[PDB]
Amino acid sequence: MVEKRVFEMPHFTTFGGKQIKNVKVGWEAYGTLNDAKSNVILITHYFSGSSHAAGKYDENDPAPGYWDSIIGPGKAIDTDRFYVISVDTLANLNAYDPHVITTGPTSINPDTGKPYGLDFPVVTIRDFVNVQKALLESLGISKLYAVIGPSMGSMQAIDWASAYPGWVERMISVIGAGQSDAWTTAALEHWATPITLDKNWNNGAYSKEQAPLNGLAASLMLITQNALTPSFFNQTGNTLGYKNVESAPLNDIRQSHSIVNWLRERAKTRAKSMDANHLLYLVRACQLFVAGHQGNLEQGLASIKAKTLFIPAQTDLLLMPYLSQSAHQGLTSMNNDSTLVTLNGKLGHDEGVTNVSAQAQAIRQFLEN
Amino acid sequence: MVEKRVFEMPHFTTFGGKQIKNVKVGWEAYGTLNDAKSNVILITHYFSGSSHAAGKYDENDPAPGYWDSIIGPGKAIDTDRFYVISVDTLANLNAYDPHVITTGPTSINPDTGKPYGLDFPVVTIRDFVNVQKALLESLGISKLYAVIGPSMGSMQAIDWASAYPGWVERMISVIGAGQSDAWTTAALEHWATPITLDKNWNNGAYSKEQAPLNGLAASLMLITQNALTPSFFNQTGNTLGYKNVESAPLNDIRQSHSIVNWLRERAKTRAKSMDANHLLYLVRACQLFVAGHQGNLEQGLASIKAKTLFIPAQTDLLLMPYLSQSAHQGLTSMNNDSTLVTLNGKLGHDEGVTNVSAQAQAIRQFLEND
Repeated sequence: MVEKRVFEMPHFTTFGGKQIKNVKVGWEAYGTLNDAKSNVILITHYFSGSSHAAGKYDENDPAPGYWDSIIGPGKAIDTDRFYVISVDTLANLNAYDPHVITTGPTSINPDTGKPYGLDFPVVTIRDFVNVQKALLESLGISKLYAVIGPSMGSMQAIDWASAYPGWVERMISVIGAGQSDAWTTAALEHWATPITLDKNWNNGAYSKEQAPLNGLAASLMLITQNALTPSFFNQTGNTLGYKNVESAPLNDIRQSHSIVNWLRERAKTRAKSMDANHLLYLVRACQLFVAGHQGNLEQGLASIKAKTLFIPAQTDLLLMPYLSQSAHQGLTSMNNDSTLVTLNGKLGHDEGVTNVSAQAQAIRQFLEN
Repeated sequence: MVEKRVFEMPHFTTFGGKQIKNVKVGWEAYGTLNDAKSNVILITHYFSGSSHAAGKYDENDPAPGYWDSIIGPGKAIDTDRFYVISVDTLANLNAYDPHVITTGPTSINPDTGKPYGLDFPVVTIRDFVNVQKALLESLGISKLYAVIGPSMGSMQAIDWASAYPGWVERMISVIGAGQSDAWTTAALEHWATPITLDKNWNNGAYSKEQAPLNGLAASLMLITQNALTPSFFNQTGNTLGYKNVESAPLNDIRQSHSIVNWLRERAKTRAKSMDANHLLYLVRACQLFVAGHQGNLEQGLASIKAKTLFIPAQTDLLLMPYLSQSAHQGLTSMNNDSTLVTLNGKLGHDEGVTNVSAQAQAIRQFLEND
């Protein structure tokens, strides 16, 4: 059973040059730290994720952590050999989940007694990395056997390897990217605009009881679809009995197709404990991302000393495979020890979260020695 | 030049079983109708398009019609031989454009003296087809040498071939589809939601100078990107000097990246003469679309007699090539004379609107086969 832990810092300076007071983030760990503290693997989480990479907090949890299939005794990320640790990001999307601890727009400003809202400082991938670094230092750790993560987690992983080259021995990027290129930065903006259009957003100053729930659900509808595939939607439609000439949307401009109703309800269910401002801040962190946060991707790649493994999903429509190919080729041309293998299932981006065990052997082989 | 024309129907029955009075749509044509009226090619337009497929209304128009590269004397669709005609759809997105004539939510209901708004009946691809059919009948035309269109225009073209099989000798579908599958219907819904979130939308009842402008702009940002590619956005970013760690969005949550400022400005420029409700109605027409408007695609393909040509774009992220492959394979399995060729350019969906001449010869030889 996993114990959720909390890490606190009285003062923190962001990459943008601003102060955050009384940082608190959640974390958890699996396995045993060895005497040299040389067996640490840091898992960095995806956009809508948390530190809960494996295991259960309680027996009656319906599901274990999202990467339970590859984290455990004898698994590809072997907790019999490694101390596997993971940390909630700042501005964590799941701001109202009782198992998540974060700091961000929903945090109470002492000088006002209300949430910071959009008074909270802009956060970056680097800020998540630096909070993780401070936690590791508080545990006496000064090196990582590996850093591993999917999607926004792959961004944290490769930034670790570039920003702190002597800290990171191995870097695994899953359904990932070396930067948010202009395409990706524009693509993520569409996740933000529905929240900004919701009449309850009030420029970020909303109360929890009058939240922009419709805009947040609209954002999650787009996120949910972007991270999947036509095959998934069409098979879902088959189960629903979807067809084009459905009587309700033909007769009423305000009624929707079966597949749209399904997606709206799925998004509303996903969004139950999420916060809209936190979504906006995570969008902005991703838009500012390049490995190493120097002038361009080439500079960031040139700093990486870790050997690297990239695992794009062939059918990913969100962080498309070319982003992984770009980083892998850049590293290969710099004589970095870099490998790329592919997830080939039909869940698109979500292959890297729900079906990462399809490349468990590539991960296991990469972590051997 | 080109003269914009208007077609009026006093009474019109929709596919959904409702009445529209005083239907007016714009149209135009190029070339000469022969004595047998046997040389008619109908062009059906894409989601944000109009009847203006070729030529200029005024010499000082900054650009000709969107398919001018393939419609004209000696071009792939040869107006020395064919009479090439095109019709504005109902609920045309470009509701305030000085040349477009349409009927939709912005129109004045003669019964109330006031705009329909969301009182306008739901429209379908079939309704666009039936307005075109009525215009053609008013001109004494009773058969189409071909019907040709990109994207939403491909939907009109293949519905023509399915619903009125004897009317259609040839059907060209560009960057197209035989149905809006579950994926596509969900994808199009995201074009609608920003409008309905904007408080100014007022459940459809907004006035022209109090429109949901920022919701419409957000919709057009998503439409613009969905129809392009990473290559296009990244090349655009390079021209803008896009950088990852731009100082403005790092320092201020309310500032944006260069590429976002560019997209927002592009969207607002596109939307200047558009209407938000019309966008909602066109989304719904596309979501209701299957060729023939029967219960599935196979039933619609079964009635097609016309020979068919499909021209997907390899890099299309909006109507992906598998939609064209699905319709084409369904037709060849029924022993329809069907051909598929592919646009290979890097502009995605927009290949079919702005670069269709890359497959000009395939179109020409499909049409010129005596």
